[PDB]
Amino acid sequence: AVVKCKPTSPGRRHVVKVVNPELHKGKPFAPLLEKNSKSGGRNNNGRITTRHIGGGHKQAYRIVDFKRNKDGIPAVVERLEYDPNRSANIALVLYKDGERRYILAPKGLKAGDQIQSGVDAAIKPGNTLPMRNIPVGSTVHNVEMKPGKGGQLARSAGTYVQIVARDGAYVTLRLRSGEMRKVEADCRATLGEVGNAEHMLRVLGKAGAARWRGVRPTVRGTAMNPVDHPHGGGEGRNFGKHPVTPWGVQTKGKKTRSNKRTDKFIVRRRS
Amino acid sequence: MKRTFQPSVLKRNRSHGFRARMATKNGRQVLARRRAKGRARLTVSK
RNA sequence: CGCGGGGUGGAGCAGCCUGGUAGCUCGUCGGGCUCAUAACCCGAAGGUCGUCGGUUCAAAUCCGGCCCCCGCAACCA
RNA sequence: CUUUAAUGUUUGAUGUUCUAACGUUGACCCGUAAUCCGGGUUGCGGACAGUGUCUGGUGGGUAGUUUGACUGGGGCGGUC
RNA sequence: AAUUCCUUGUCGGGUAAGUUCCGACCUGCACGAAUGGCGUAAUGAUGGCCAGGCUGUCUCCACCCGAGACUCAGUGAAAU
RNA sequence: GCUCGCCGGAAGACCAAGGGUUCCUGUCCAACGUUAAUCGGGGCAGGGUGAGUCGACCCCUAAGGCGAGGCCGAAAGGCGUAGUCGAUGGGAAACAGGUUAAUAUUCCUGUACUUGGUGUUACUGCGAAGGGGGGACGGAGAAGGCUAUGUUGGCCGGGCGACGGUUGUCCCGGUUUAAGCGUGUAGGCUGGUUUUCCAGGCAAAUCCGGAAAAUCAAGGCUGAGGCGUGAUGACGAGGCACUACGGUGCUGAAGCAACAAAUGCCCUGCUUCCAGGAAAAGCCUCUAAGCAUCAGGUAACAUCAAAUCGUACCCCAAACCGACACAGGUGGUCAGGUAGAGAAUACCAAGGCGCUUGAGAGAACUCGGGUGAAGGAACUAGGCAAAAUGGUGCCGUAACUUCGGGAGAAGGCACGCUGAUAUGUAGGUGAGGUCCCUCGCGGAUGGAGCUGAAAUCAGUCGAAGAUACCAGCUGGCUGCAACUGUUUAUUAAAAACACAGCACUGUGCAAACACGAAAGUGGACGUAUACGGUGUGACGCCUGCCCGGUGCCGGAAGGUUAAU
RNA sequence: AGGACCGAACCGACUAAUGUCGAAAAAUUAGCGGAUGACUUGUGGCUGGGGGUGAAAGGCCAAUCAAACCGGGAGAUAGCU
RNA sequence: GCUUGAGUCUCGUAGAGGGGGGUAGAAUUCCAGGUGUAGCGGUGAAAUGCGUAGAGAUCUGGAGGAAUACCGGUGGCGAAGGCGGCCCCCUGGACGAAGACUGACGCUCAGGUGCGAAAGCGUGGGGAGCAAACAGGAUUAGAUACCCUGGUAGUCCACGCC
Ligand SMILES: *C(=O)[C@H](CCSC)NC=O
Repeated sequence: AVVKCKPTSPGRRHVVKVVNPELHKGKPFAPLLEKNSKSGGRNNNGRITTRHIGGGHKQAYRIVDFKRNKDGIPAVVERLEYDPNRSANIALVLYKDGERRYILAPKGLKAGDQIQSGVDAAIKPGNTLPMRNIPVGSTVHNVEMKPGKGGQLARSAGTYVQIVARDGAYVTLRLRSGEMRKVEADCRATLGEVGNAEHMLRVLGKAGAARWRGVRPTVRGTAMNPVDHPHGGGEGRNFGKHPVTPWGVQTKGKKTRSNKRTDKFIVRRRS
Repeated sequence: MKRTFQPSVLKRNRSHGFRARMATKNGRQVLARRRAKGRARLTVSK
C-alpha cells in the first residue's frame, strides 16, 4: 500500500512510503546470495568514470533465473521476497523435482500460484513461452534479444511490452518507451506486467533517503569554476554558453544514436 | 593539529621497501642510481 | 570636456549616403451620404527643411559655428 | 545538327536473395575443477558493420601565440 | 527593494529628536515568471530594527586578590 | 620522615601503533637539562626480555595488488584467467598464588586443557582440487534473568582513646578465592523418529531438497549464572622475631548473610522497521575415479612432540608525531565512595605527582579575575564584552499553521532540617514454615528480615533553602534560504554548495557516456517505474508574448562542393 | 519512529580576549553548534601532474597548488636592476 | 387482537438502472508504399496554411484513440445528477397474478450521513477527433470578437477532491 507518513519532523514531512504486507520478512536463501562490493563508479584503472556513485548501503546480490531453461516442470510460488538491486520484487518458486530458484514477480501473483515454462504452459501471468506461441496483442516482460541469452527488455516495476505482429521469423514489439523493435522469433518472454506496481509514486523526503541508496550530491555546472566545467565562474551568476555536458557535447537535444548494426532491427524510434 | 607524518612500518615498507622497487623497472633505476652514488641506506629495511 | 545621431506642413515619420525634383498616414478646410454625428466616399490646400555663414551653375542634402533633444561616457587609486 | 529506337558494349547507381569473408559481450562441447581465451559445432546478422589511407565539415575539448605606439600617468577619444 | 544614481524621494508609525527599520505611494536611472515569480509553518553559531530584563559598556572610575613589570643571585637570546 | 597542596572517566593502571635499551644497579659531573645539581630518560661499566595454551608465524579468504599461458600495445608495459598473495576478519588449547634491583597467564607450587605422530587392543568400509550443512552476520528498541562490583549487618582481631562525653545503636582494619570437571537451571530455537519414491544439486550419493502415508506428541539443539568441586590448599589483618635498620625468616583468626546494581553476559537472542545487512577454510556429512587378508576411519589406552620470532620500558607522553625535556595531535580496555539523571560537576580512595629557575617588592602599565554609591546603553559602527536567566514537580501558555508544531512559549507556585501518618508508608527482593509433585537449581503459599520514593500535617532555623559547582536570556516586526547537513586546513560558515521534488533531454543494450592510443572495464551482473547530462530547488498559488540572431532537431529537390 | 529535542564523550570551529621574535609555523582560556546520523574514527588498499579529487572554494593533493616535489635540458632568457 | 396502511415469500415481466471485464464495424488521423498531377483548402470575398522535395484525389496495408449512425419514439429506467453497439459476470429497483403469513413494524424530519452534470484541482497513464489560452490572416473607424488556418491545458482512463 501507499502511506504518506505523519509530519513528525521536517525531512519526514514529505516522505511517502511503499508498505508491502506480502514480502517475506525473514532472511533469504543463502546458496543464491553472492557478494557484491560497490565500486563508486571506478574502472579498472581506478578513476571515476561515472559520477554520483558510491556510499550506499552494504547489499548482497540475489542470483535469479532469466532463462527458464528447465522446461516441462511445473512450479509453486512458495513466497515473495524483497530485492535491493531490482525495482520489482522477486519470488522464490519451487520446481516439482525439488529445486528452488528465483524468478521475477509478475503483477497479479499470489504465494501458491502455478507457473511453468516451455511450450505447453498455458496463457497465464508468469508462464514463459517462445513468441511463436504467443497471441498478438499480449502484454509480456523479460523479452530476450537472442534465444537463450536470458531476457533483457521490460524488467523493472510494471514495465510491459505489447507485441505488435509476427510476420515470418520477425515478431514485432512495442517497447515501454515507444520504439518498435523487430526481434528473433524464438525470443522467450514472460506473460503479464512486472510487479511492484506502486514504485513510481514513492518519494524520498530526505537527502539521506537517497544517499544510502547509492547516489552522491549532484553539483550544478554553473557553480563550478570555468576550469572545471564548460559553464560557471563569472562575478554574479552568469551563463549564456550553449548547454553542454562536462566534455563539450551539446546536451538538451543532440542525438548520439550510432551503433548502425542494430539499425536493421529498429523500425520506429521514440517520437 | 595533526602533524603531517604518522609512522607505520607495514605501510612504509609496502611503498618504499626493497621489493617495493624491484617490482618495477623504475625501481631498478633507483636502486641503480643510489648504488651509483655510493649510498648506504638504499631503502628503509633491516 | 568627449562620441554618435536627430530637428522638415498641426502631429508622427520618409527624402540626404550617390546635390538641380519634397512623399506618406492622421488631422484641418469644402462638398456629398444621414433626420443629425461619427465612420465612409470624392476634392483641394498647407513646410522659413531649427538658426547662420560658406563652398557650388544649384544645398533639406556637404563642411564648420550656435541652441534644443536622446543615448553613451564621465574611469583605476 | 537534334530528336529517338533496338542491340552490342562500358562501367556506374538502387532493391532483393544467397554464403563462404567477417562480427557474434547467442546456446553447447573440449583443451580444464578455469564466468578470460583458443578451437570445433550450430543459429542469427552479413558483404553491411567495423578497422586502415585519403577527404570536406564541425570543433576553446585541448594546445602554441597575437592582442601597436604617441599620450603633459595610464584609460576613453583623437592621431600616425 | 540584497534591485532607486538623483534621494535621507513623499506620506504615515515608532523616538523628545530616526540617512537605519515597519507599512504604503509608482515618478520601476536600470524588477519580473525555472539564469523561476510572489507568499510560507518550522529551523538558522545568519542579516536589519525596537521593547523588557540586566549589568562598570558609559557618565567617571576607585579599591581589592593573584601573574609579570622593579630589585637581588644564576643562566642568557632577537630583528637592526 | 612529618604536615600542607593538586588530578582522580585523570596528571591512574595495562595492550596495539611507533620508538629502540630510553628499564634496573654501581660509579662519575667537563658537556646535555633554559639555574645550582652529590640528581636524572646525561657519560661510563655490568645486569635484565625464559611460553605447546598471549600475540606474530601458520590454514582461510575481502577490498585490492602480482599474475603461467592469453588478449592488446611503437618499446617499456597495460588488462586479466587458472593460481598466489593480502588483516583491520574467521580458526585448537591455562587459571590462581608466590618470586627478582629489573621479566612473568613465560620461572617455581598446585591443579588442568588442545592438536597431531607412533604403537597396542576390540570393532569397522574408507576414500577427492566434487556436492551438502555449518561457519554466517543490519540498525534501532524493550523486558526479564544474573554477574562484575559497592554499601550495610553479623562474625573475628585491635582500641575504650594527648580539651569536655565515649564498655556502647561505639570506633578502626578484614571478611578475597579462578580456570578446569560435574549438573544443565532461567530462558531461546524447532514438531521428532520411520518406510518408500525422484527429470534437482555441471557425475554419483545412504547427504540436503521435493512429493505421499505411518506413529507419537515430545525429542533434540543451545544455554549466562548459581550451587557443589577445585580448596583439612593458597592468601590473609595482626603478631612472633632478626635488622646490612633496605627488608627477611616464621606464624597466622574470621573468611558468611542481605540488599542495590551495570553500557559486561544470556543476546552470533526477542519484537519491529527498512536503506535489506563479508567470503573462505577449520568442523561435520555424502559419495566418484579407485583400493579392499590390507590400508585407513572410530573408541579406549601407553608414550613422544608442539619448533621459530616478539616478550624489558614508554604507550592521553621529558622516550610516539610536532627541530626542543614543546600549554599541541594520538586508536582500544579497566574505571571505586557521597551528592547527582549522568562517564557532568564538587570533594575523596587505589595510585601518581607539586608542573626544572627561586628570593624580596607590593609603582605606573598589562594580563587573569572579585566587588561597587546613583543612573541604567546616556557607550558604541553594533548591547561586542561582561551582567544575568539557568533544576524538578505542578498550574498555565498567543499570533500563525503544512494542524506535527509555535512551546521549555511567555508567566508563576512549593523546595532546607525534624517529628507524625508509619518505634520508616506505597512499592521491590524475599528466608524460615506448610502442603504438593511428572523429585528438582521445581510450583503454589507464606510472610520476618532487608530496602525504600513521594505526599500530607505540624514544629523550627537563617537576610537568603533548585543555598556551592553544574545550569536557557525572553519577546515583537522583518530580509534571505525550506529545513538536517557541507565548504575557503592557516584571516570569509554565509543569502554560497548540497538537498528531497519538478522539468527538459540523451539512452532499445556490444546502451548513451567516461577512463584507456588498444584490449578491457565502470555504467550494471542494472536494462525505459532504468540510467547519464542539464537547469531549478520543500510545500502552496502559478509558470504570459517572441523562432528574428545563435544553437538544436526535421527535410531533402536544387545550387555550391573534397579526395577519387 | 525520528537526517527529532536537551546535553558530556567525540567531532567541529561562531564571538571575544591572550598571543604575534607565542607554549604552539592557527593554539590556549571563557563561552558556542552537531551529538542515531549525509555520524565519527582505527587498520589496510585504490585514484597522480595538464592528472587526480572535489555537498565546488579555482579549495585539496606531505606546513607548498590559477597546474605538486626531485633530477635533467640549463650557465634557459632579461632591450631590466 | 383484526384488517383495508406497510412489509416478506412462491412464479414471471419489460427495461440506456448500475459496477467490473472482453469484443466489433463505419468514419477520422497518421505512417510506409503504388498510381499520377498542378493546384488543394476555405470564405461574403480573401488571405493565412499546404504544394512541383511532389499535396489533394484514388487504391492497399498497418498503428492508436474516442464516440456508438439507421434501430430511436413528448419511448423506457433511476431519487436525482444522469444512462443507450453487441456480449459475459456481479447486482439494484419497480410492476403484474392467485393466495398465504406477520399484525400498525407507520407519515415526516432541524442537526447528522450519503449520492450528486460540467467546469476546475492532485497523482500517474492516454492523446485520434474536438478544442480554452495563445499566434497568425482578414473583415473593421478600432476587433485583444462573430468568420478562416493552426493549437496547449482540457475533454478520455483508475484512485481521490471539489
Ligand atoms: C587603492 O585604494 C589601494 C589598493 C591597495 S590593495 C593592497 N589602497 C590604498 O590605500
